[PDB]
Amino acid sequence: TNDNYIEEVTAKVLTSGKYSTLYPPTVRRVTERLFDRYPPKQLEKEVRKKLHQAYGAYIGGIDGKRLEKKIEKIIHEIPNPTTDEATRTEWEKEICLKILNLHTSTNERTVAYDELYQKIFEVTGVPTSITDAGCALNPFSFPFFTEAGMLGQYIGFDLDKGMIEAIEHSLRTLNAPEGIVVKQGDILSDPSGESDLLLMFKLYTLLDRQEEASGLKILQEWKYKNAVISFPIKTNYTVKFENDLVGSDLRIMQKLKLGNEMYFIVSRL
Repeated sequence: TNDNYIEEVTAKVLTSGKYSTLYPPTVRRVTERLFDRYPPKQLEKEVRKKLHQAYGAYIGGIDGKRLEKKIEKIIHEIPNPTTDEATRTEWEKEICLKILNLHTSTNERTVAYDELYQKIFEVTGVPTSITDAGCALNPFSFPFFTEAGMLGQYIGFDLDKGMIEAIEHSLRTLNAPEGIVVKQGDILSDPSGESDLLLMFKLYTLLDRQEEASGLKILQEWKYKNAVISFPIKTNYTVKFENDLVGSDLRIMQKLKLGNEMYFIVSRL
């Protein structure tokens, strides 16, 4: 009956309409972390308390059907008549660039996609695959990392299943390559996995906010040839990260500044 409270509390948080479409393992993790330091009773109050704070941010505002409506309108407005490879490739970028302009996460990076992956791959080399943690609308970035040379598999994941379903239905409308895969996941709660190139765009601070010292732990647990970690330029939090690396056994291979974001390319060698 020790692990029951954890499962009962999490099931009660999930069955309710508020924190419904939220990756269940994420709910279990918070619940399992708070159970070690707060009384079994009234845990449901404090788990919800931390969901309103750290997890309420990307869950609030994102409406699954609403997102798909805006994306599906953008695709039908601009027509897709027969043309040349080069021109259709520029059309594919035009639409994907508008889709990226929808949510805040990828709005500011649209100026950089034109050459973001080209610049990242100069350092890391062309990866055989990309894992994109907390992907948001970044899967619609395939036109750019594809011309940059990455024709392998892309596995993007985020917390909201409503968003991810909208992305999957949208990607099929664009006749996207079968290698552009989206699923739901949480790099914080899911088991540590392997990758070639791991992308953590605007996630390190959010991760430390959701759970202390988690971001650095994840970078040491996950196996990857290289990993890209993005931070905004609100002028603070970026210095805290490069300070965290001093103690770890990780290495900064390159530090790139594109648009209004600083990208750190980290490696185990």
